Amino acid sequence: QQERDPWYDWDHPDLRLNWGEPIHWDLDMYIRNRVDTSPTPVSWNTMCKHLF
Amino acid sequence: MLKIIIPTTMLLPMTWMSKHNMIWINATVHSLLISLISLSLLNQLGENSLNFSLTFFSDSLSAPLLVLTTWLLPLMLMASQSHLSKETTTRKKLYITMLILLQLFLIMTFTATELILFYILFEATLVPTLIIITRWGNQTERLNAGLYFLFYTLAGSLPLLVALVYIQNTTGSLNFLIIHYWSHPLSNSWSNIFMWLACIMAFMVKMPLYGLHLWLPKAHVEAPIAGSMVLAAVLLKLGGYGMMRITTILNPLTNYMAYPFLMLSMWGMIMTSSICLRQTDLKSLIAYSSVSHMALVIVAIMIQTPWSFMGATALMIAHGLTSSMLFCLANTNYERVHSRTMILARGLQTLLPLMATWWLVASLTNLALPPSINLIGELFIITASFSWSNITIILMGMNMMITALYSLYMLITTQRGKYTHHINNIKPSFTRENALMALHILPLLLLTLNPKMILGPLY
Amino acid sequence: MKMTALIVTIMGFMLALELNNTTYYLKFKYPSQTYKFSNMLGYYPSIMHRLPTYHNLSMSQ
Amino acid sequence: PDSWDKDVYPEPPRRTPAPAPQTSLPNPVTYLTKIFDLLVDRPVTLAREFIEQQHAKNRYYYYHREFRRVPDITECEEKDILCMFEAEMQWRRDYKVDQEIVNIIQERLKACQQREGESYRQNCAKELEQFTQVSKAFQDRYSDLGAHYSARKCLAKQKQRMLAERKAAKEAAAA
Amino acid sequence: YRHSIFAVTHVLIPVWIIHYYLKYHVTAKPYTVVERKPRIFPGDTILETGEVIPLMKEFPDQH
Amino acid sequence: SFPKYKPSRLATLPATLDPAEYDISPETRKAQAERLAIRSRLKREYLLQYNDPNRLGVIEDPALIRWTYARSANIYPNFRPTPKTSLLGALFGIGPLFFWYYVFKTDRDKKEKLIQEGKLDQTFNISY
Amino acid sequence: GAHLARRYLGDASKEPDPLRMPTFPPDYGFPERKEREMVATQQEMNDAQLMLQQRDYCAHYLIQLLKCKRDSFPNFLACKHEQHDWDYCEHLDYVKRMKEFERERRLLQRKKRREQREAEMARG
Amino acid sequence: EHGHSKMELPDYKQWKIEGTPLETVQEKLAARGLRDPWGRNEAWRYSGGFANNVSFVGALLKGFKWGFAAFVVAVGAEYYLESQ
Amino acid sequence: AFSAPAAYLTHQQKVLRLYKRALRHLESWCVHRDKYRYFACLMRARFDEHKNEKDMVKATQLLRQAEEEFWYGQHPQPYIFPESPGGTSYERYECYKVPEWCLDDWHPSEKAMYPDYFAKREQWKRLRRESWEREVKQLQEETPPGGPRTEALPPARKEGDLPPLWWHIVTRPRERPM
Amino acid sequence: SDAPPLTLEAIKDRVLYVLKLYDKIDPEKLSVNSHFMKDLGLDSLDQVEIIMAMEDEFGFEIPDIDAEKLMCPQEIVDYIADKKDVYE
Amino acid sequence: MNPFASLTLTTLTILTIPIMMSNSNIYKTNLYPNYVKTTVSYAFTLSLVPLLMFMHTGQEMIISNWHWMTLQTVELSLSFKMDYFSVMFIPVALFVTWSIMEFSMWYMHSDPFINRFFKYLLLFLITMMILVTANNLFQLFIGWEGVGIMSFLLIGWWHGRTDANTAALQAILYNRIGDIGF
Ligand SMILES: CCCCCCCCCCCCCCCCCC(=O)OC[C@H](COP(=O)([O-])OCC(O)COP(=O)([O-])OC[C@@H](COC(=O)CCCCCCCCCCCCCCCCC)OC(=O)CCCCCCCCCCCCCCCCC)OC(=O)CCCCCCCCCCCCCCCCC
Ligand SMILES: CCCCCCCCCCCCCCCCC[C@@H](O)O[C@H](CO[C@H](O)CCCCCCCCCCCCCCC)COP(=O)(O)OCC[N+](C)(C)C
Ligand SMILES: CCCCCCCC/C=C\CCCCCCCC(=O)O[C@H](COC(=O)CCCCCCC/C=C/CCCCCCCC)COP(=O)(O)OCCN
Ligand SMILES: CCCCCCCCCCCC(=O)SCCNC(=O)CCNC(=O)[C@H](O)C(C)(C)COP(=O)(O)O
Repeated sequence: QQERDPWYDWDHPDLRLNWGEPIHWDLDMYIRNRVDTSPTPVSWNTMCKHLF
Repeated sequence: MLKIIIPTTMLLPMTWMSKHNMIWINATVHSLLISLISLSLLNQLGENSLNFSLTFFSDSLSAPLLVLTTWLLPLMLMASQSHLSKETTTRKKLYITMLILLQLFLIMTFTATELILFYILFEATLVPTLIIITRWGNQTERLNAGLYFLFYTLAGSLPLLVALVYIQNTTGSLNFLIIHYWSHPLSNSWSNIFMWLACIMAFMVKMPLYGLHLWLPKAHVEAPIAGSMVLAAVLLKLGGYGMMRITTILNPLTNYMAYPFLMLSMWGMIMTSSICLRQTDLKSLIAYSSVSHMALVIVAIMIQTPWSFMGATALMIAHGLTSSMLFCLANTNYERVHSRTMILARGLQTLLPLMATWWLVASLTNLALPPSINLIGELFIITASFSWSNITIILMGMNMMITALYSLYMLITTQRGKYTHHINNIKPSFTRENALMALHILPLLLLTLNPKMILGPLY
Repeated sequence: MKMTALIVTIMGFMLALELNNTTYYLKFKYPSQTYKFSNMLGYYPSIMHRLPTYHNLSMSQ
Repeated sequence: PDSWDKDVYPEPPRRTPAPAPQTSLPNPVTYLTKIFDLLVDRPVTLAREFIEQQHAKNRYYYYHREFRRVPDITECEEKDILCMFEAEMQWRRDYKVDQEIVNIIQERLKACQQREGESYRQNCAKELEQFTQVSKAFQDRYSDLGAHYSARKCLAKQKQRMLAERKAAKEAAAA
Repeated sequence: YRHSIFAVTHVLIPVWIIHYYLKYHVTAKPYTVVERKPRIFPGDTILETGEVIPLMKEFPDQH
Repeated sequence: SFPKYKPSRLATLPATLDPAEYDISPETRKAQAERLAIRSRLKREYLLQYNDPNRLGVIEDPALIRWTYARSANIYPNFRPTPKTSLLGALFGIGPLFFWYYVFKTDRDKKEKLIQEGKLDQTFNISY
Repeated sequence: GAHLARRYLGDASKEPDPLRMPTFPPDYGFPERKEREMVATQQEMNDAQLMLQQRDYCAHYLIQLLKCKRDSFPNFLACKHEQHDWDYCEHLDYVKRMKEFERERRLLQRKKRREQREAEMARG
Repeated sequence: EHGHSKMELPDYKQWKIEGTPLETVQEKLAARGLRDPWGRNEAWRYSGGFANNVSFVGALLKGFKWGFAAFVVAVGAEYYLESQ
Repeated sequence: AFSAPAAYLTHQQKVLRLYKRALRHLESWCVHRDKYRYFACLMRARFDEHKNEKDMVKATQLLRQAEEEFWYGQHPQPYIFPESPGGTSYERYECYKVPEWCLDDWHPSEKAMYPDYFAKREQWKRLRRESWEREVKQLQEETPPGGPRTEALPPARKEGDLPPLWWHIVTRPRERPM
Repeated sequence: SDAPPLTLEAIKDRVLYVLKLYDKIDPEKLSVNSHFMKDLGLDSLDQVEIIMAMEDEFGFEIPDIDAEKLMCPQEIVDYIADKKDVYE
Repeated sequence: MNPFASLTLTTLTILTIPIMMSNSNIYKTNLYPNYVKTTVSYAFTLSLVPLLMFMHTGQEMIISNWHWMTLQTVELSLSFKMDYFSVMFIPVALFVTWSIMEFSMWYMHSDPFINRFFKYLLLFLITMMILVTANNLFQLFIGWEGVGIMSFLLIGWWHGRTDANTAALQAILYNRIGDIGF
């Protein structure tokens, strides 16, 4: 839910959801308070290798 | 002991003779007076017990549970006052009668000098709870829930009865005092193994154990608010009381037999705490938290050390109060929103600040913040288990971390953020609800001043 | 070795000051891997706030 | 203070140095403690004197309960419930008394550690040995009875330990 | 005047209560307040006994 | 050329680096148009229900009800015993129990052996 | 450091290990072997209760520094001579430790040279 | 009490690229046939009290002159007092 | 935010968005104003070389290598305005925003203070009550059949009419309510 | 905070100030309602650069979808007033 | 007698009076932040005295005043350690907090809940004072968890902001990982 458009006028601005649209099965796992899948400037493999 | 039992019985004719608009006032006033009377039982001794007669005796394990049982009834009436407004007078009187019968059964169960009388009342508590769940529940699943809540219990308790009478055929008595004074070791035999299982599983199903916990979310979610309070606060502690009372005759077989149940509880507290993290239901979350706490209490009772028993007593009392408060808060949200889903009603701290304060205090005390009695019981159990084995500390630390995580998750999801725009029927909190939360929370912070009052007979 | 703390302090001072003074130059280059590693906090907050939590939460459901 | 026995809770004579002002500069501590005395200690003392005379106007006493000795669990028949009850009560009282004894020794040890300051490792060896002996005795008495402890379990543990001791002594003599 | 009342109702009354409680109740029990046993240096005199600690071994003093 | 960004599960592909959006076809345009039409119909229904002054209470959302029901009450009727399901259930429900039992049993056996031989040094161990 | 470089990039046997020092008898160098002197006895140094790691041969100057710090309290810059004396005593202690280190190193080098000479004599 | 004094904006013709590094940027841009259309918009950052800058070491030595004068005065007083 | 979105983005919209993002990230890279000006005119010159390009396949080949180049050099820590969705004060005052209907739940003793405000509020409530009944018919007659295709609302066309679905747009709490 | 409560006149003054410092525009030919595409002969890139200038002047960022359809100084002033809740 | 103990306990005691008055009328006025700031300054200047006594003599003290539960041979009591670390850190922390609140009266001037902000700052100060002066592990744990909860409440001060709540829960998570070892 973090990578959804923050400028669209959602019906639930904090959750970034609309009223009648279907809800993801793992919605409570992606609520901008938890794990997000937003793209990063560096590739995931590169970050993992560098940190390790 | 009759000075408490007789007024509870007299609560019934007074309720049935009360005016159509004075049932709640009379019931609340006289229940509070009965609780004040029951407070006298807290004066225990370092000697044997308070043996009133051949039938009823008290103990510093029985007294805190009796006080909590008496104190819970006025809160149950105050919370049930709301959703029973459109009910006929006869049915309101029947609901109050069910509550009074439940209180009387619990009071007579907790004293119960004899084991068969204890069993009779321990099963007698089933009927009013089943009627309350299956008659004044809202959804269509309540009936199913009731079935579960019944049969699970009986599946564990009918063998126990057999074992009990068998013991009375060999020992010659079932009196608690004679059983303790004449206890003999249990030889490691298959017959003794199955006697141990029959004596134990009836109480382990009511805690409940991790493998046998399926009935609890159904019963808690489907029952009305008073049913949820009485289930989470007192009815779960009957199994702990029974195990504490009955493990005396099971030694030394407990050392070998406790391993499967210890493993089940130590892993199930982690499993249920993780389950709480992904929950779309408030009542289900509170129920699973109750399951985790009672798994810890099971570990404490199975380890069978003085610190374990003290911590278990403290944790049962603390969890009863805290879980009742949490269920009350969720019910106050539900009576406004009518959905019972965490994610729908959001940003409630901005609209109801004092209720948000109550939420914060309840979450803090569920999270076992020192010097609350929740933390006292948690820490005593953890220390005893560490003495039992140093590797338990990993599991207990994991459980503490996940408990904090899901408690603050439940607080933040409902109280913080931005309010739901379309929800506009959120009225200011009533004096009744605020008084209910205050009466839930003040005894906890008063008891943290005098912990020895809830530390059991091994203090 | 009595002055090592000092000489390290001034050496860092002058080196960082000289590296900062080049920002006025009218020349631009893309960053290196070391700068990216230092700016994203060694990538520790990324991976460790995405890999464990997910693998926990998913399992919990 | 007479409120507690000096022998049960011993203390050193508490030698303290004399002030030796090497300079004419007047220290803030003496002036501060004098003004504190005047502003705090005197009113507190007067209020205490009033309370003490009020207490003296109404004097009454309470007594420490004494308990007779009763035959213990070794002089009890196998199924005679009355003597077992009395012996169990006596054993529980003795257990509480031993707990308080260990508490007293631990208090002595803690007071030593705080009082002797930087030399506690050497100036508190006596209290350490006292607590070691008392803890050893208490552990031998009650270490592994667990919950549902009783006089019978304690007696069984003692019998097992003394059987082991007798066998070890016999083997050592017959070695 | 504001500070006059403040130093009385916020400092003097509490310090009175704590000093009374410490002097007459806490110190009534043994080992409740334990001191440091102040340092003794050579040449000092004890008020209680009046004796003096002998001086040191007159080490060779130079620079 | 520049080093390629490799997407992952927890770091998805950027919106502007997709190969898909750059491939525009009339069918894709029609799909986007009907997606916007569905979204606008839902938005119009919600706003009509939302701006009504006679409205009181909460605007019931069928999507949320479906989500909660599918997460809670639609699992077992759609469950099917499968080698994947059976193996995963057996592992995740039995393996931890036996692993922890082995660990604790071994630890307590070592402790019992040490206390039997007397080389455990339990001095000052009084509370348990 | 240079000793670290000489030990880690050279051979181990030329220079000592600080853990096992000294490895030679005291009077192996010279036979008179004077004893180190102490000024503060047990009782008064315990009474001043300095610290366990502070109870070295420089204890007396520390005692006098503490006496100054206690006596001329408000003038916390009054007694500076005693601080200098205690610093000088610790300097002498450290210098003696360095001298011990160098003495052990030279003894080790001499032993290695004697062993090499004996081996060469045996070979010839 | 708030800031209601009806502040008036300065004259736009005041801001000139001349005398600023924006001139140097314009000169480099003219060598390739380019011009900046927003050059005058950023001139105010180099015009008023922002025209005069200070170095790093100058910033570190903010009050060294007064401190040094007071130091030498105090040292002279101490030398003239102790020599008595 | 205020305007309704479109079904898709045209090529020129994507080019303008990439220009915006590239200029912002170049400004983030070049802290000083003169350096940023120099490199911004350079980037504008590099942008306008393909301004008159007419091949749409070549136009799509362009801007795409450009997005890749931008992603390579995108300054992992760009400057964000404090109130923007990434800023340090994005939703600071969202906790001070209280709905207007809460005022209907106030005690009469609270409404005794501020009487003029509640009189004007009653006037607003009357206006909303009439206007909504007009607006429902307006939107029903104006909407295309089969349902709306774009979430854009028509303006008012009569004299006494008000824009359909106006109440919750006009009565926003505030940008800084407290 | 201590931020003066800016008004419509101030917003219009600052917008016209920034536009008058845009040397691509002749200051004496610009007006409040003067269009950008036709009345001023400006490119779309020029319009977006004007959006940058407004953003950096007022300290808040305009979303692209709203910004790309702003073609007159008056409607820019109106948009900024609506964003900032300006009374007069 | 020996004003060290009385002064050391009085500092912490008067640190709590504004929390008691938080339900009084002064909490509903704009004089509350100044009240808390003055209380902190008075506490600092009152705690400067035991520091002077320690500097003069080296005075150290243990004050086990209130007796909590006793579990068999284990005795738990409300006991304060007044060693060099406590009597040195208390004045420094009080001075820093006094400066912080004086700066807060200007920084949070436009915050509607400024009295609650100062109440939160004072509660954190009380919990940290409990942490520093603790003589046993249970009291130290009480302070340990009190400062953590107070940091959780203060980090998510703007509870309408998602990232603030995320940061607060992050702090709680890491501090619980530490509490495991505690
Ligand atoms: C014994 C004799 C004693 C004397 C010793 C010699 C005396 C001194 C000699 C000087 C030595 C080096 C000093 C210069 C440092 C470099 C500065 C620089 O040029 O930065 C620009 C440059 C790139 O800048 P950019 O990307 O273009 O950024 C664009 C803008 O400029 C962006 O700019 P901005 O505006 O955003 O911010 C500017 C910022 C941004 O700049 C940066 O990005 C900083 C990043 C690099 C600088 C950090 C150097 C510290 C090294 C610590 C390494 C620890 C171990 C790590 C192990 C990693 C394992 C994989 O730069 C700074 O603020 C200043 C940089 C720090 C310099 C001041 C202090 C450093 C001196 C101390 C170092 C050692 C002396 C110790 C003293 C005591 C004596 C013993 O940085 C580099 O090129 C890196 C150079 C060195 C990095 C070494 C790490 C490489 C690792 C590769 C892999 C190796 C194999 C591992 C195998 C593992 C497999 C298991
Ligand atoms: C569903 C969620 C949980 C529900 C509750 C679960 C808890 C109940 C589990 C009962 C605990 C174990 C039962 C018996 C334990 C005895 C110890 C035995 O297992 O160990 C070995 C026993 O060896 C083998 O285990 C023999 C028994 C094998 C047959 C039992 C079935 C094994 C798996 C069945 C589990 C199903 C449980 C649920 C039933 C519905 C030791 O060898 P041995 O020295 O010779 O026997 C010692 C006992 N003696 C002295 C009396 C003879
Ligand atoms: C929550 C649902 C779980 C249900 C509870 C299941 C656990 C209870 C154990 C099963 C029933 C056993 C009841 C035994 C009653 C006690 C009497 C007793 O122990 O006496 C034994 C009797 O022992 C037996 O007869 C046991 C036979 C069991 C027959 C029924 C078996 C039921 C299924 C057992 C399999 C499950 C085992 C583990 C269940 C754990 C719960 C899942 C000695 O008999 P005598 O002949 O008189 O002695 C003289 C010779 N020494
Ligand atoms: C630091 C980050 C680095 C970023 C690197 C970015 C790469 C820079 C190079 C970009 C390459 C290109 O120009 S990509 C070139 C793509 N092809 C075209 O642009 C052809 C037709 N152009 C249009 O129609 C436009 O809308 C236009 C006429 C410009 C305006 O129109 P307006 O009249 O409606 O304003």
